[PDB]
Amino acid sequence: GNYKEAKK
Amino acid sequence: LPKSVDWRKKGYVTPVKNQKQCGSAWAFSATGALEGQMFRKTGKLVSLSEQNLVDCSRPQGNQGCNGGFMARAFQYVKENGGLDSEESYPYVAVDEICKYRPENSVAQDTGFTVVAPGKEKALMKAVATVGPISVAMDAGHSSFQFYKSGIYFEPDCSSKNLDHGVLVVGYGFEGANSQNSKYWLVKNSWGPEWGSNGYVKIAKDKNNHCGIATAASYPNV
Ligand SMILES: [Cl-]
Repeated sequence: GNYKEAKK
Repeated sequence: LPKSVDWRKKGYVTPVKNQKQCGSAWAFSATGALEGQMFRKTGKLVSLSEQNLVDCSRPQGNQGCNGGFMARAFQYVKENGGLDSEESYPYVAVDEICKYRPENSVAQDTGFTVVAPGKEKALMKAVATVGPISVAMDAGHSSFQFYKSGIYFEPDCSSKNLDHGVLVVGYGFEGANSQNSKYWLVKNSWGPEWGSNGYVKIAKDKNNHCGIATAASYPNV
């Protein structure tokens, strides 16, 4: 789970 | 599970691509996983369109060249009914008008499966039984930018604050002993000139290094 940052 | 896995050797992986100056790594990670699952289903390796995902998946919560998430991309392909080929919908590294064409679709998915968060053994079971797996990682370091060879290990890596999507295409180990000097085989989207022909070996079973098993998933085809 990782919505802290978008995966640019 | 096998001591090592390398899906590139079985025809599941397209040549390395380059996102250039666009924050679309999430789109390349998603197309890489869908390319592997479509090949597992049909025996045909077809390069898929990242630009279709950049231009069309804002409703699902992606932001094109400003970032996005692989699970939101697999959601778009499910809701949309298809995804165009790379050849038919070329990559230009800028946000453009959605030009999805159903007649050019070469892939579909019914949703996706998530790997248990933070579990490197669950990720190892998915890589071994399914094919390449989308994963997020902490790539925010000059050690990664200038990585060239060997097992990558960065003390300053985070397992929870991740900024880049990549594709785990296998795992392996150095030497005779399969239980030490382990690594994840990771395909990047910075071109074949970056890293080791566009790939990087990330330390494996070293406490989820750089977050590789924190937010892993794959499409259901
Ligand atoms: Cl995701």
